[PDB]
Amino acid sequence: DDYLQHSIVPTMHYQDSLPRLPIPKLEDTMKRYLNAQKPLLDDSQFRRTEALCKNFETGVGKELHAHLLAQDKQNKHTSYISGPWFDMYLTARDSIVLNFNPFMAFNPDPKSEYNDQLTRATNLTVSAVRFLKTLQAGLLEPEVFHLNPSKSDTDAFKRLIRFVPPSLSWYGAYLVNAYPLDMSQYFRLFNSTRIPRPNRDELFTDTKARHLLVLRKGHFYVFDVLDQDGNIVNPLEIQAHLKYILSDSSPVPEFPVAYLTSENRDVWAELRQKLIFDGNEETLKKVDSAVFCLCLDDFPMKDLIHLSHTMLHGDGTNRWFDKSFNLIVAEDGTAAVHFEHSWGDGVAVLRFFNEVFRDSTQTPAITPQSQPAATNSSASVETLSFNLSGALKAGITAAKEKFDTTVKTLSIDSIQFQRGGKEFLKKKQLSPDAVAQLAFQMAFLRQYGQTVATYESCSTAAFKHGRTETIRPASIFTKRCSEAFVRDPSKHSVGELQHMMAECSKYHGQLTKEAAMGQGFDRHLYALRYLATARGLNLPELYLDPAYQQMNHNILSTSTLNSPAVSLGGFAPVVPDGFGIAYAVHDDWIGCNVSSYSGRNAREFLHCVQKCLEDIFDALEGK
Ligand SMILES: CCCCCCCCCCCCCCNC(=O)N[C@H](CC(=O)[O-])C[N+](C)(C)C
Repeated sequence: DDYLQHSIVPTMHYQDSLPRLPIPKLEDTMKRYLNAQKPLLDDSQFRRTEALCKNFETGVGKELHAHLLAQDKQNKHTSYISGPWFDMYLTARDSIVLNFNPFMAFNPDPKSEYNDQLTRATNLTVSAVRFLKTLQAGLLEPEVFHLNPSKSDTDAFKRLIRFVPPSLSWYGAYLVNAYPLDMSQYFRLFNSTRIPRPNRDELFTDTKARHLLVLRKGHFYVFDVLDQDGNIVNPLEIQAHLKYILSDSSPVPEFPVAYLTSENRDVWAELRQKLIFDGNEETLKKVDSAVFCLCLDDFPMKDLIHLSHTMLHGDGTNRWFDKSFNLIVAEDGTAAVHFEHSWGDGVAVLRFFNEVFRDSTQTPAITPQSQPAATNSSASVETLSFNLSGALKAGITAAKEKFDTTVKTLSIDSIQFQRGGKEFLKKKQLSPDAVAQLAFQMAFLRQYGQTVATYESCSTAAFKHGRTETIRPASIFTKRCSEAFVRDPSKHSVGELQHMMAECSKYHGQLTKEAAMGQGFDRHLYALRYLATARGLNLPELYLDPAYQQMNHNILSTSTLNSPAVSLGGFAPVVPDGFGIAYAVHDDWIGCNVSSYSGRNAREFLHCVQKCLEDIFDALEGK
């Protein structure tokens, strides 16, 4: 068949009974806000801020809340944050490249021969299309967070929950300590893209389109991956259609149209609507509706940094960044997924990324031998064609240039801490995640001598339309403990260090649990900002306060994911003077992939994270 999973529970079965993302009560949010400020502000700054939190709490804030609560009661079908969060993304007129689009890189196939470009591109293309198919058939297994997997992730429970109506189904998984997740982002995984428009950019989806977009050397191609019936095209045809694209020797155009998608969003809004007026709507549509986009780079990876630059921005000529995502397969068969962020938060992407890796490696659709089907590529494979006015050649060349400027400012490097990872730390009764967040803080203070506003991403996906809440790793405990380890490593005794690390580990876990539960502060205060501005009042004075802006100016921005399908991943820093830390804590090692601009140094900040981790373990080993 053409499904890569065969679930008896329909994929969307729990969507109707997901609980609502709770709104915290306001007193808490302010406490939580001020707790987060405590390690960063000095004395008088803290005083100032607190005065404001009092004003806001019983003044304007109290009234915004009254209203955010009543509006939420009137909109039970959704979460109170979704709309204002989609807008966070869509209204940002900055480039999406670096500022929003991240990557994650696949591991190779274990079987050497299968890492050939033609083979691999074909199989990945085919699994992806298999996945779409199975999603559509409702035969993908619902996303669930299991506390007791050997209890609830069993045919036995599935065989049973399946008869429970969607309007009550979430309670059956609840009573077994299992947590179904929101899965609405998934309808935008395929045949979908971001359209630049003035003010709010807009998300486009077309469900009928049966075709793959492929970018080689700047040239646009399309061909069919799904036939008249809705069945996957013959692997060996697809293989042939790709082989024949891999042949074409026309070099890189004087105007690769793929630069317009890295521009400022108003510049590109307008240029896009000029391409329209100059007669390209129809060809834009062909680009806009493609299930996804397959980028076939024609160079090999020299190393990890190279791979990272390549997967994160590339050269500019060879990625439609507006697309829901991009499947990149290079010459040594290194592959990845680079994705636009407005439509989704990448639990979905990890799910897709995971199914696709499994299926393509354990169930290749073709083999490094397979003889390509006899067929007429030139008639099946369309080569796209644009009408490029003077003004549009002008804007393509301006996009090339603004692109290449920025890309020279970025510098990424990595570490592979091999003295142990998750095992050892869980033995010492410590949250492995916090130990890592601890290495960061400590590494920074060891190198720049400050304590800066830190962002950790956490999922609120167990609620309806749930997205992310923010963990605030930089706490009073993390400050004290970091001072201890760095200024006066000798004024404190061994067990005395061990105690502080437990303080951190502890407080951290209280945040991680509250975050996931809707119970942090950032989304709340933001949802309150949005509603002022939206009813047309002035900004309230809490958000004007310098300290508020400083809190939301994340010098360290961090994110992690565990999968045996991922080799590494990455994202730009989120501010001009900041860090992009992608990290993963494995059984026996800790990996980081760190990005920075000109005002900061990565390689060096990684030498500190190494040492910070060495001292961490030694302290834990009673040295
Ligand atoms: C060699 C060492 C191995 C490194 C492995 C790193 C593991 C992969 C982690 C990279 C994940 C990148 C995509 C996930 N995106 C994501 O979390 N976006 C965040 C979304 C949000 O917080 O709302 C934004 N941000 C990155 C700024 C925190």
